[PDB]
Amino acid sequence: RMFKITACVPSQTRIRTQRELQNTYFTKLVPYENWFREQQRIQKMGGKIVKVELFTGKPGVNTGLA
Amino acid sequence: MQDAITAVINASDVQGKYLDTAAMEKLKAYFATGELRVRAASVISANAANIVKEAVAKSLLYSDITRPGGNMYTTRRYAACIRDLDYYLRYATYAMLAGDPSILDERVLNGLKETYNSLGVPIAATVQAIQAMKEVTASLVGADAGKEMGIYFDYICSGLS
Amino acid sequence: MQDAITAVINASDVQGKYLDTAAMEKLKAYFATGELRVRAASVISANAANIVKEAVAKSLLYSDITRPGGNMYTTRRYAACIRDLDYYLRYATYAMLAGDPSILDERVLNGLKETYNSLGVPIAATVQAIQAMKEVTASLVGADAGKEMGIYFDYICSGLS
Amino acid sequence: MQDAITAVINASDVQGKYLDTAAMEKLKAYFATGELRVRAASVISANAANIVKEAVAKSLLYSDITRPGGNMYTTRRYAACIRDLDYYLRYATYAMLAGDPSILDERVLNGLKETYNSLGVPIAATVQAIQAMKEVTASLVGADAGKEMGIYFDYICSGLS
Amino acid sequence: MQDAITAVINASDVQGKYLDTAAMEKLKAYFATGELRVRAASVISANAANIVKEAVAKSLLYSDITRPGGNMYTTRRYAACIRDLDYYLRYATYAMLAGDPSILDERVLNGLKETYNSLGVPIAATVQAIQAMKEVTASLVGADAGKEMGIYFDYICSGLS
Amino acid sequence: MQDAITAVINASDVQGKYLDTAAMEKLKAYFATGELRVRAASVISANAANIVKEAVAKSLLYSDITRPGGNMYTTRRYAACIRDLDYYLRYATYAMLAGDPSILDERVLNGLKETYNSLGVPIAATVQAIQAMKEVTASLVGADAGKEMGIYFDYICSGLS
Amino acid sequence: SVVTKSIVNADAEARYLSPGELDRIKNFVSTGERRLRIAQTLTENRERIVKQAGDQLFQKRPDVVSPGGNAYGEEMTATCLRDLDYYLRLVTYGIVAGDVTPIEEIGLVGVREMYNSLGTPIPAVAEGIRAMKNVACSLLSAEDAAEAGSYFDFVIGAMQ
Amino acid sequence: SVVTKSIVNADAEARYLSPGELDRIKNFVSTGERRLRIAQTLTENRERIVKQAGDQLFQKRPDVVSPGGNAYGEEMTATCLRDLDYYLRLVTYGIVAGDVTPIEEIGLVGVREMYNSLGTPIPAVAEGIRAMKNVACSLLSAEDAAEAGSYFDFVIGAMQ
Amino acid sequence: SVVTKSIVNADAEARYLSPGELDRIKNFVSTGERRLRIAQTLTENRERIVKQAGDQLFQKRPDVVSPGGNAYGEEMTATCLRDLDYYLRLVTYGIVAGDVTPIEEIGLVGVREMYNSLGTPIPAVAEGIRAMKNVACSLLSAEDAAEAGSYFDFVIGAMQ
Amino acid sequence: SVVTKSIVNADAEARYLSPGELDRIKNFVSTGERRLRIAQTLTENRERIVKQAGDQLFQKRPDVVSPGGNAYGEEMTATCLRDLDYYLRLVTYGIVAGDVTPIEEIGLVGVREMYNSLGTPIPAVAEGIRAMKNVACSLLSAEDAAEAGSYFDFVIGAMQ
Amino acid sequence: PEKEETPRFVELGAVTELRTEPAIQFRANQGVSKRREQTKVFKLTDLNDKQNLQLVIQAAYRQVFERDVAPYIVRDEFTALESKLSNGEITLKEFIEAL
Ligand SMILES: *[C@H](C)[C@H]1/C(=C/c2[nH]c(/C=C3N=C(/C=C4\NC(=O)C(CC)=C4C)C(C)=C\3CCC(=O)O)c(CCC(=O)O)c2C)NC(=O)[C@@H]1C
Ligand SMILES: *[C@H](C)[C@H]1/C(=C/c2[nH]c(/C=C3N=C(/C=C4\NC(=O)C(CC)=C4C)C(C)=C\3CCC(=O)O)c(CCC(=O)O)c2C)NC(=O)[C@@H]1C
Ligand SMILES: *[C@H](C)[C@H]1/C(=C/c2[nH]c(/C=C3N=C(/C=C4\NC(=O)C(CC)=C4C)C(C)=C\3CCC(=O)O)c(CCC(=O)O)c2C)NC(=O)[C@@H]1C
Ligand SMILES: *[C@H](C)[C@H]1/C(=C/c2[nH]c(/C=C3N=C(/C=C4\NC(=O)C(CC)=C4C)C(C)=C\3CCC(=O)O)c(CCC(=O)O)c2C)NC(=O)[C@@H]1C
Ligand SMILES: *[C@H](C)[C@H]1/C(=C/c2[nH]c(/C=C3N=C(/C=C4\NC(=O)C(CC)=C4C)C(C)=C\3CCC(=O)O)c(CCC(=O)O)c2C)NC(=O)[C@@H]1C
Ligand SMILES: *[C@H](C)[C@H]1/C(=C/c2[nH]c(/C=C3N=C(/C=C4\NC(=O)C(CC)=C4C)C(C)=C\3CCC(=O)O)c(CCC(=O)O)c2C)NC(=O)[C@@H]1C
Ligand SMILES: *[C@H](C)[C@H]1/C(=C/c2[nH]c(/C=C3N=C(/C=C4\NC(=O)C(CC)=C4C)C(C)=C\3CCC(=O)O)c(CCC(=O)O)c2C)NC(=O)[C@@H]1C
Ligand SMILES: *[C@H](C)[C@H]1/C(=C/c2[nH]c(/C=C3N=C(/C=C4\NC(=O)C(CC)=C4C)C(C)=C\3CCC(=O)O)c(CCC(=O)O)c2C)NC(=O)[C@@H]1C
Ligand SMILES: *[C@H](C)[C@H]1/C(=C/c2[nH]c(/C=C3N=C(/C=C4\NC(=O)C(CC)=C4C)C(C)=C\3CCC(=O)O)c(CCC(=O)O)c2C)NC(=O)[C@@H]1C
Repeated sequence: RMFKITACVPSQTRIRTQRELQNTYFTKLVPYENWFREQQRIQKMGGKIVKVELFTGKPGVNTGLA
Repeated sequence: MQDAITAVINASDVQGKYLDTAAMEKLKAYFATGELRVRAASVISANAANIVKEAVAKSLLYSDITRPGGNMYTTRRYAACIRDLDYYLRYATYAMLAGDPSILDERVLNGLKETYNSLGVPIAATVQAIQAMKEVTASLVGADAGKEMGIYFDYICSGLS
Repeated sequence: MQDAITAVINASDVQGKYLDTAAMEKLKAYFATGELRVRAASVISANAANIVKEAVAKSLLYSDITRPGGNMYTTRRYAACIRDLDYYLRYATYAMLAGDPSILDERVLNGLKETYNSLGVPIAATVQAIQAMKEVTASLVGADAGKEMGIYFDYICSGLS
Repeated sequence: MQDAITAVINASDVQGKYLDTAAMEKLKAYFATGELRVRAASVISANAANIVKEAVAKSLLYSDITRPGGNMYTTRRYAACIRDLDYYLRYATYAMLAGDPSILDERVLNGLKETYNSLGVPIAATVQAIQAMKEVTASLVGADAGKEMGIYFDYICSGLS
Repeated sequence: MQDAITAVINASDVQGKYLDTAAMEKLKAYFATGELRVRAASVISANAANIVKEAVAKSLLYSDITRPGGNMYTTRRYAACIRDLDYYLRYATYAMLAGDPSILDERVLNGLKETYNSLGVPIAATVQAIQAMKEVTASLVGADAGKEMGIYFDYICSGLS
Repeated sequence: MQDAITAVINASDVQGKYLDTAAMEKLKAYFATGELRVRAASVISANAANIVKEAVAKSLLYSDITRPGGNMYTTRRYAACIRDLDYYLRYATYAMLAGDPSILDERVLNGLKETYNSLGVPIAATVQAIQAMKEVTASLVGADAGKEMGIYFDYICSGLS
Repeated sequence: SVVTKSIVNADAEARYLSPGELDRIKNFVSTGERRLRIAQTLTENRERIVKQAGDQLFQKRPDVVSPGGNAYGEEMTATCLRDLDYYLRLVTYGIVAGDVTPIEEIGLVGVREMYNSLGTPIPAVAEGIRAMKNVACSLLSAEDAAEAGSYFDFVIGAMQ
Repeated sequence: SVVTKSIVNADAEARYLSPGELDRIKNFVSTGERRLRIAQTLTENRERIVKQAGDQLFQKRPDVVSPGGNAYGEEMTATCLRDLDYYLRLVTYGIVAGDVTPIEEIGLVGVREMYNSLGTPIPAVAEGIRAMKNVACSLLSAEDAAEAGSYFDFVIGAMQ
Repeated sequence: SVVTKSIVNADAEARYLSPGELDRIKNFVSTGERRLRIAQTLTENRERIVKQAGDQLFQKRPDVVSPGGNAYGEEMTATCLRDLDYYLRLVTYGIVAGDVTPIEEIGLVGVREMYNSLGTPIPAVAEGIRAMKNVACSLLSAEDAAEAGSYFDFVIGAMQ
Repeated sequence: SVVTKSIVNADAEARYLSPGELDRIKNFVSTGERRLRIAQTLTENRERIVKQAGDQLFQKRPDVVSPGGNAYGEEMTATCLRDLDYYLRLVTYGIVAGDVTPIEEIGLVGVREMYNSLGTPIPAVAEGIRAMKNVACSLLSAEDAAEAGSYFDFVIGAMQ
Repeated sequence: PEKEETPRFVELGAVTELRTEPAIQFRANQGVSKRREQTKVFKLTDLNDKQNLQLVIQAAYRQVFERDVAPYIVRDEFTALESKLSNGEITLKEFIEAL
């Protein structure tokens, strides 16, 4: 059940001379198992979670999950 | 990334034709101006710190933006602002050397509007600042080179706007 | 990792007895000495850079080790050597605060022998350097605290050798 | 990894001396032979697969090794064998380009004998195969460059032994 | 144990060929150099005690190593240290006479590392001492023979380190 | 091997100092307790077999260990067990006579845990047995001497752990 | 050097040297004689460059040789000049190597950490190397001077 | 010491200390206070013994402090006296230990090899220790002096 | 704040606060009155602390206020004094917070980049803050001045 | 000392020490252990304090070490640093004694006459002692540093 | 005559041991492995630059599987298309994990 997510990762830890746009703003497909762990990590990093969609799977399915 | 030679040969490739004499002429013209492009790049590479400093002082400093609550306030915010100006100038010199705007269009401009709007960074102030950079860098490189650079600076301004 | 208190309770735990009066006496002694430990740590933390500087100057400088081909020659290796000395001093004061050398054996001296042999670092020169650190830090913290920093520094020396 | 120039300057650095006249000699000799090295590298880059093909045919095919029970038998092991030959040829061209065998020792021959013994690969058969490669690559690059390739193919053979 | 002659014939034996003209050239070179080797051995054998005395005085004396608790303190350990130095010089001249370092690796440096680590001998101090021996013995035997004694002394240093 | 006097003079020798007043204190204390040590040694020399006999009966007999499949079963292993107890008691009396535990560490507890693990001997059961010996030997020698025997029996127990 | 950098970059991607890299090393090979000439001039005039550049540095930073300064006294000033000598030696290595890798590894990784442990001022070391660059350029022709001056420029930039 | 020698000899034969050895250690224990007193006197007068015994040694061996001698000059003569000081320290260790084992191990195994490497004359070292024995005996009572003089005698005998 | 750090650690291990971490915030809660008192005297004397420290800084290294210095002229000197006031109130925030997290966030990350873009010497900034620390210590009691001094020390180290 | 101060005041009035006088003596003898520790840190670090304070004095007052100054050359700079060592020694005496009378008797009565006869600039000497005070405060703990700082302060005041 | 002495700075930084080949071979290669600076690091900086994307995909194979996987796979069993010009495995943090 891959979740399509859109998120930001502003970082005050350092000022980066190399490219940072790629990591800063991104959309990724995160599987259902990973999403809670990733949600907690990005929320801890303090980035704003702009958007979430259920790219694969169905909103509710008792069995037959991906 | 694309350049003048890459653009010419890419157009010929889409045509499915070998290099025409007109295409060779376009390549010759880029070669003719490549000499001036190189020395302009050397000049602003050495003076890049001065250029950013002068532009920041001209428009960004002694303003409510760098005063508390103006989003440029805080040392981290100031460092990020001058870092972005360094990015813009370095990508501008890359585009000027190449003779093509592809690097700006793909590596820089896409997504920059979304990140700036999300963070609250003032795009109008950034456009004003890189405009000031354009004036300073034109003075240092010279008039002909400034024409070559200014188009890429304006390209970045339009992307931000 | 262990403390004096943690070691005492762990020994009693191995025997399976609640803390005996002898165990309580050990714990009470550590509590009585805790303030002295805190003072000494406050001192050397402030002077950590000075301790490393003096030790390096007294034993490691103006010798072949820090002249071409000496393992401290090259700025990268000089930075690494002084970094290792601050490592030793920082862990030594951790062990002094804890009142137990388990920190040193668990962290500092696990394969440190092997790393230095691989790297080509002279074990003897490191031992001389931390001996100089011991002299400086003992003078700073005083005699009673110095003989406590001294045992931990010598424990590190023995592990290296 | 090193090359001829890096080795010369590193040796001079170890002895804490500016580049000697003898060191300048070695540098000049490398520069004199350098263009020949570059041309040879281009040749065997183009014919890398062909060199491996010929050498495999000339010593490793229609033999007890490639027949069942001879290690090279099985499609897996055949692919591994030809891949190892490509490794040897590619690292030989690296060594020839650099003018130093340090690459071979640091990235190829360290632990290679130990792994081959554990795997059951015949060290003698691999040595024979790369000597066949040496003959083929010498023919392609020419006599002068073939000598240079040989002093590194033989280095790999000796390491395997 | 090996010699220059023994090494040459053993290499040819491994290949399975009678002595080639290149092998003969190596052998002839060793024969040409044999007289110089014999002279140098005659020199340092006479001055062996003096070489050890000077090296000990230059690097090992009037330091903590030879004062209470220093590993050279105690007459038993002082005798052992000078005995090890004569060991090193004697085997170094054996290797110089042979023209091969196989003597040093087979005899001198088989587990010498491990013994010194067990005993508590400072490897670095031994390396300094035999470096001083190298300086003295090079001066005695002359430049050309000294650079031959030098490589064998440095081989011993590398084994220790 | 060391004793109290040898340890004191060795420590003073390491620090390169004539015997301190504190060192003289330790020497006096050993001499004051020495005659008590001698008398205790005579007592348990006479009753060595009896002490082992009682301790074996009081913890190692009529138990799962001496029943089949419990390691102490088999006449060989029973003889080995009682012999080990005699070893422990004899070395404990050596340590008590010397006034130093160095004998125990140097000749008994070095590798003893490793051997017991390989053999399958229960380290816990041996520790229980020697604690039983400690009780019996304390009763025979007396309270004062029994304390002295205990600080070495416990040392053996800790080494076994 | 350029050759070793190209080999490293190609080994990571497991690619035989592409023609784009092969021409680069060919260019460096061709200009090798000029590079060796520049380095030979610098090593010939090693002692003059160090001596007079050090005098310029002390003139611009009298605090450095004044009492209480890092390089105060006969031996201390000689160690300061020895560091300048080391950097000149690294510069000659870099010139013949054709890239800044030898300079970087031997003497610019952690240069600030080393000098702060010593108590030495990094900007004053930078000015000393600037004086060396001026003297070395005076001993080279215009093309030769500007080719070597970039290695000096890298050193001072890292010092800052 | 006597205790450690007895334990070693008994451990080799795997025998608990026989009464013949136990009485020996009991005797040594009983006379321990006198032994400590002798050593305390020697360490008190460490500096006087070394100084004047060294003066006697140099008087009997002027060649030793003459130019070209081993102990020629201020620092060299001080190292010679330092060796005498070391042997006095070993003698006090031996006195309290009750046997010559500490003296033997610390400073008489290979003494000839060490001194011949140094170039020092062993008989002259022996005469220096003889002078120390005379001075120490003067600082002890007759019974105390003869008990310690045997340790000095062992040292000089090994020196010869 | 230490409260913030404790929550972060427990959140990382997905645990409710352990009793020790809860005790930490309890101790900081009781310490709050003392910390507020120290910050209160700093803000009461903010003008005096800034002024004489600034004059001391300009006296220390007059090149800053000399022609060619970054703060040459009354307007430039005024803005630098404004920066000194900024950093002092940063330290007040750190003192009440109990940790240096607010100080770092507001005015440390990228310190070199900001002031070198401005052209201002960071060592001179260090001396200015040192002067502020000395004046602040005079206005604080010796026991209290240890707590504020630690935040000042962190700031000057970060300036470098 | 404080015992002498009490006894002198008692002797003048021909009275046994009053209970208040005896109270002061009891406080001083109870605090003696910490006093000796503070003095011991200064004595143990006697080289660091003098060396670093000498550098600070020479920085702040370069004229004394410049050619034509009083402390020109290592020969005379050695004497200046020796005097700084003298005053550190007097301060350690004062810390142990509990009074400034040791300092004042040994080295503060007539400093103006002595240094004005030697030609030395007394204000510069005062700067040196102030530098020693700062360095000693770095070495010492804050509570102890305050106590030792008082004696340093007496010295600088006397030479102003 | 001119004295022609050496300057002190020459002596201070001169190694006087006459080092030879074994010593130079060792003293030049002392320290951490040179592969700390003789390596390359790959980044998916731009999904659009396909040349780099192929290099980074192959590099992930080299790190994760320790060798190029052309031997030891029947067919290529990795769809890198989600990582390339797509957001499905844009995170290399996901492509490495998927492998
Ligand atoms: C001060 C002791 C030294 C010094 C400084 C100096 N600074 C400036 C200009 C600016 N300083 C800042 C600083 C901050 N912005 C922040 O958000 C924070 C954290 C809250 C800080 C510390 C900024 C933003 C500026 C730019 C001007 C503005 O505020 O808009 C100057 C003026 C430089 C000029 O020529 O324009 C100076 C001189 N100068 C010294 O000599 C001291 C050693
Ligand atoms: C200066 C002219 C203005 C300003 C800038 C400001 N920018 C940021 C943060 C970011 N800027 C970027 C932009 C780029 N990243 C790049 O890699 C490139 C080159 C291709 C560009 C142009 C990004 C990605 C960020 C966010 C991530 C990061 O921190 O780098 C900030 C920080 C915002 C924050 O608080 O987190 C600021 C302040 N601010 C101004 O006032 C000027 C008008
Ligand atoms: C001179 C321009 C400035 C200066 C410097 C100064 N340096 C030192 C001492 C050392 N310098 C080094 C430097 C290096 N080690 C290296 O491996 C390399 C790369 C090849 C370099 C550049 C080292 C190791 C030392 C330590 C001493 C030693 O070498 O044994 C000093 C002496 C410091 C002291 O008091 O001991 C000085 C003074 N001083 C100046 O004033 C100039 C601005
Ligand atoms: C300084 C007294 C001596 C010296 C040291 C030196 N060390 C290294 C490299 C390493 N040292 C360590 C050791 C530690 N790791 C730890 O975590 C701790 C504390 C628990 C220690 C003591 C390690 C891991 C390394 C390698 C990793 C690294 O890069 O640091 C070097 C070499 C550095 C290099 O090659 O780039 C040196 C030179 N050298 C001396 O001359 C002194 C006698
Ligand atoms: C066959 C239908 C087609 C074909 C094949 C062809 N193959 C070879 C040579 C070899 N083939 C193998 C194959 C295997 N080795 C294995 O271990 C396994 C799995 C058990 C297989 C399938 C090998 C090893 C060789 C090399 C020769 C040898 O065995 O030593 C050839 C000869 C090639 C040459 O010129 O040397 C040919 C022709 N050819 C066709 O036309 C068919 C379409
Ligand atoms: C071909 C001439 C001979 C042969 C080879 C064979 N090799 C292997 C397996 C391995 N070979 C290597 C060697 C290298 N790894 C490297 O990275 C490099 C360059 C730096 C080399 C030279 C390694 C590591 C392996 C094992 C891992 C792997 O499979 O790649 C095999 C496979 C053995 C097996 O069964 O697992 C074979 C068959 N075989 C022959 O018959 C020729 C004589
Ligand atoms: C004095 C009576 C005679 C004499 C001696 C002399 N000795 C030395 C130097 C050394 N002596 C020792 C001795 C010892 N080392 C030990 O471990 C012990 C046992 C505890 C002893 C006795 C050593 C090690 C040295 C070497 C220097 C050092 O200690 O670092 C000298 C100096 C020799 C020189 O020129 O360097 C001398 C002169 N000389 C006499 O004339 C007396 C007859
Ligand atoms: C028997 C005819 C005579 C006798 C014996 C007696 N034995 C014991 C105690 C023990 N006997 C053993 C014997 C063995 N253990 C073995 O592993 C083997 C070989 C397989 C043998 C033969 C053991 C271990 C014990 C100890 C007790 C135990 O098993 O735990 C006793 C008891 C002694 C006591 O007082 O505790 C006796 C009496 N007694 C006689 O009168 C016969 C002449
Ligand atoms: C008795 C309390 C326990 C027990 C013992 C047991 N031990 C062994 C075998 C060995 N024990 C030793 C130990 C020592 N060797 C020494 O020299 C010394 C003194 C310096 C000691 C303490 C050794 C070396 C052995 C192995 C060699 C040997 O057989 O002597 C055994 C035999 C194990 C076997 O089957 O081979 C046993 C049974 N067993 C118990 O049940 C008690 C808890």
